[PDB]
Amino acid sequence: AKKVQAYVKLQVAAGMANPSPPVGPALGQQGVNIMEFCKAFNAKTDSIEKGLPIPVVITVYADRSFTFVTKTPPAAVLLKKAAGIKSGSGKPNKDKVGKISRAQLQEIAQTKAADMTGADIEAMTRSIEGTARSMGLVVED
Amino acid sequence: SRVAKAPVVVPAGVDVKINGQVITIKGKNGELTRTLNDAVEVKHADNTLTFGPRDGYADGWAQAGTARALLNSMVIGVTEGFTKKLQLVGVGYRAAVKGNVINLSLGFSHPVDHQLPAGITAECPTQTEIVLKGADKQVIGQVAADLRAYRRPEPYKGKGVRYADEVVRTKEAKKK
Amino acid sequence: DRMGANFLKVVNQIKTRLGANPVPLQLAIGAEEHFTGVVDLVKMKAINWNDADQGVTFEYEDIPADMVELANEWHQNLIESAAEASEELMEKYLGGEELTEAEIKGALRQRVLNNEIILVTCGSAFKNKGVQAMLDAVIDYLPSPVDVPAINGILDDGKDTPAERHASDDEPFSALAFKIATDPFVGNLTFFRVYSGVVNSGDTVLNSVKAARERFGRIVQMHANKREEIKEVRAGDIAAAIGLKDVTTGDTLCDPDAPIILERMEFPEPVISIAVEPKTKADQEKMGLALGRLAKEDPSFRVWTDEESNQTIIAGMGELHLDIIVDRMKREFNVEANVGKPQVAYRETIRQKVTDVEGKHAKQSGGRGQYGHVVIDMYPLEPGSNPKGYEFINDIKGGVIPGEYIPAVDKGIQEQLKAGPLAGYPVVDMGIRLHFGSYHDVDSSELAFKLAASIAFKEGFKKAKPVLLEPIMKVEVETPEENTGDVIGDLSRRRGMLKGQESEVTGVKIHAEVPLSEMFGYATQLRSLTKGRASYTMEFLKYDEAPSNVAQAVIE
Amino acid sequence: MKVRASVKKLCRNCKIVKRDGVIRVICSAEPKHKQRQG
RNA sequence: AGCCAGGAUGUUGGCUUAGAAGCAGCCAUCAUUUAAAGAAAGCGUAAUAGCUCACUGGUCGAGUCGGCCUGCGCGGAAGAU
Repeated sequence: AKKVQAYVKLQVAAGMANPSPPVGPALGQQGVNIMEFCKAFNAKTDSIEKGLPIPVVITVYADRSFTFVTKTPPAAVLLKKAAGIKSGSGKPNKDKVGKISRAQLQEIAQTKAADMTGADIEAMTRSIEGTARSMGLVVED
Repeated sequence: SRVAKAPVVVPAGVDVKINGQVITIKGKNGELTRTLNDAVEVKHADNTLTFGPRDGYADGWAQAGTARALLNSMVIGVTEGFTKKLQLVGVGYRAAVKGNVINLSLGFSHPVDHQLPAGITAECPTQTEIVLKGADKQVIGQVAADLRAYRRPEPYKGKGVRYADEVVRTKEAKKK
Repeated sequence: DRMGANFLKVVNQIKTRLGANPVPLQLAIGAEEHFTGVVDLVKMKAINWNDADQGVTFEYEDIPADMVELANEWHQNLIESAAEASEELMEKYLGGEELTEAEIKGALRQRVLNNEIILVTCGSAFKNKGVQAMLDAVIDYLPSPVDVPAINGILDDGKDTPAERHASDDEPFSALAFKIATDPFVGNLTFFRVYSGVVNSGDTVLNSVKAARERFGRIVQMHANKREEIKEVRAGDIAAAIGLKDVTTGDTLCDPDAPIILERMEFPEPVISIAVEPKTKADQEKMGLALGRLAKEDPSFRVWTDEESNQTIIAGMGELHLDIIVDRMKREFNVEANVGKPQVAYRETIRQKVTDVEGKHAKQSGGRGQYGHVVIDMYPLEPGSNPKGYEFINDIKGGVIPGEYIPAVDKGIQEQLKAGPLAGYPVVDMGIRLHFGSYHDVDSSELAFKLAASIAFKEGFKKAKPVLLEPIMKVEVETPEENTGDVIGDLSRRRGMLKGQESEVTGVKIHAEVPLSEMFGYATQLRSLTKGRASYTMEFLKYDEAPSNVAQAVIE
Repeated sequence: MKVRASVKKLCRNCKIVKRDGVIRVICSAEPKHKQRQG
């Protein structure tokens, strides 16, 4: 949409109301009331069981305005939400633990298909196979 | 070259006096003349000025490459002018214009009031901002840089006299 | 009378930073060097001052012609300041009844009992320009002890009945105890102020908050320096309630069968703690008792004395005070101090582990050459739960050293376990295993294996890099602006184990875990980071280490 | 201006121009990276 | 080589998550769009907001660029009636 003024996509798990210090600056860019971004998203945050980093983007406007785009959580954390542990990448090509087939990957891609125009089904399938091999995970169908 | 692909277009309102090597430009508010070197072949051809490097001085592509940039600035300097603003950041430091003289509240035991030459119409909107106006690009810097050299930008506070567009690099104490 | 001294800037800077409502009165005439007039705006009169004299003239004139319009636009904001002070001046700002000098102050004096506006005045103290002007506002804008709510003694514990007592001489006596200085003449002194009532000379003045009996001696007034004996203390004087046996911060000075106060609010915490050490051993006899008359003066001066090392560990809120109380000891208390470091638990641990160190013993002490070439193996510092700091795992090869000579080798190791090859830092809590104990008959005794074990233990430390088991304090720091990023980076120079950055309405409170061994000049360093703008807490939580690597070369 | 026999182009934005014949190297923000001999 | 010029945007890139959130460092080192973009070079820095390299995506509208070999030149080069 917009241009060289501001465009950063950063939001982490929305159970924490206070802007986490490293996220702070993406809210510390164009003069927000930080209570506004706390009161914008919580009307829909009560339709979730919190625990995963959900992303939003920030985008700005002239006087004191701003805007933001809501999407669904990415499949990268959805790989390690089902797998139990949040960080598995210790050795990529030397660990063979943990299987999920393609059927789980497409049903977490329909929620991408019902939300976004990129991150398409069949193209991300090798990169949701590619985030498996870097973590040291296996896949069979 | 790039300079050979750069001719300058004199407009109406600035008259040239081509006595060969000595050109005295009769302009809007002054007389911006430069007595160039003999490594140039000058001709106000139709309206757009064309130049040339003389033989023997084949390094005159440099010596007239100065000149192509030179006279372009002269015809636009005698008419429009240069705004050369300076930013006075000093504890108790003021600036005020009277006639052609500038005060210098410069933290000394005695005042410094230096008279400024022709080609200068100076102004001061406040104690920290000071206009300089002029016709030559050299004289609009030379009288400006002398003030700045009396109190250089101090890189521990940001103290000093500094230009409008100049951005200092102030450091931190880090010991005590 | 200085450059950059804009009067109208600073009073209109309070409305931006302090957020208050100042409406100033005495304005400025002069370009700060030829400055001659201070513009009082109620009476609209400028005041002439001394040519250079220390105080001749007070010559009042009109408003000068060089400021005839700035007096116009600023007087109309003065006479605003009573229409919104009292509701009754609202209809004569607009109706146009005259706003005289005497009428407006009757509203504004009642605007000092709620304190929404402060009254500002420009001038010079040192150039004698304004000091004679500044006194007339004090009797008309600063409140009197009989115009204020007076002494309000509540009760004790029965019921909350706050009772406004009288400001005149017709009440039971009442005072308070503060600024309780000392002297080598009578001992304790006070700078106390009586609010109402009259006392005679000689009284059984108690301190009714701490249940003690005192008698009222010879009271003395000062010119802030010189002894002038004030016999009869009237209601409102400030004097020296002398001869109090025990007295604390802010308790009552009151006759019995009278109202009684019990109030001590905001007891401070002196934060920076430095440990004073004597010069001679005759000094500690007089520096052990230094706490007596010194800490009795003020609660911004504490001594956190240890339980073991018996050194005197002081505590101040500023080192700038911990300057002065050493200089208070210097020429009058006649003390030579050696100010050093506080008692941090310095329990030498071990980074490296020595393989085998043999104590070389060979001496014909008892007739035949009493030998004793015993060898010990440096075992890792015993961790977890180990109440005994001495964990000698005597591993005699086949029970070769007899029970009689077991104390021998034990003593040697124990002696160097309590000692330290750096600055006598106990290598305690360090489990030590005996490798092999050489045993003899006529060459076996106590020294035989004691002396050997002593050297053996020390030898090992030289090739074992003993570090420093250290206590870790929970250190919080409160800093308002975005200048804490330089702090927490400089805190990262000192192993401040970070917890999180949190905010308040005005402050950004940082949470960290800092080694107590890394305290040193923490106070003076943040005071050059925070510029002194910091107000925070100090607690304790974990226990970690601090780099030493001294065995390499520093340790002989 | 520090002097040494070696002018090595050290800072990432280091200008080199031959003023008077002796080389002195021009950085932008680092005064420490400016040598003059060689 | 400069002025406009997006720095297309999956991601938090883990670990150990206290921040080691492309910018501390070890193993991977795929890329949803490939007419412009790497799981990355420094500065801003606890982290990032700010500013770029990346392709110059659109303008100028011609030459230009980094090294190898030699002819010579400069610096290196300061001494004592």
